[PDB]
Amino acid sequence: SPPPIRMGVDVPDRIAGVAYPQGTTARRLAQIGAVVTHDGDTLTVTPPSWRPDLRQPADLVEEVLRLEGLEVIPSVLPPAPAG
Amino acid sequence: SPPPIRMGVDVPDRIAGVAYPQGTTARRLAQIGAVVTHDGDTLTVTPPSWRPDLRQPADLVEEVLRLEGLEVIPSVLPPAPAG
Ligand SMILES: [Mg+2]
Ligand SMILES: [Mg+2]
Repeated sequence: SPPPIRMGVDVPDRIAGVAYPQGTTARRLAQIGAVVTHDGDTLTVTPPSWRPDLRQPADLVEEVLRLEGLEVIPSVLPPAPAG
Repeated sequence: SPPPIRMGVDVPDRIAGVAYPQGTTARRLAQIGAVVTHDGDTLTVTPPSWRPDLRQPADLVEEVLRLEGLEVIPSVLPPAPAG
């Protein structure tokens, strides 16, 4: 097993800009084969042996987002900086 | 006496973008001759008879801001959307 990865339970929600139903991140990361444990609002995720590409939280975020589907991410123009 | 005017105690602070010291609004409005009573977080302000220009909370905001000095108002860029 690779080293474990720690990330906040709502990190995929923030990156995607979507409030996923509760348990979505934990369910999806287990679905792809990782061991997921809870410590407050922080998940400790140990990827499976066949997923050496999962090394940091950003990798985990892609798994949740692609399985939930990118079509649920809304189109929200960010505010204009004072260019 | 003109009709009384109800205004939140922090209204001038919000419009100025400045956190004035405690009691600033009540002190300035009493200086210009108004009768000021406190109802929790809401002021009831009765302007003096020589100030018929004071009819709305915005009129009272101008009194506080001009006497505190507009130079204390900071310079921050607004959050304009993408045009
Ligand atoms: Mg990936
Ligand atoms: Mg005025």
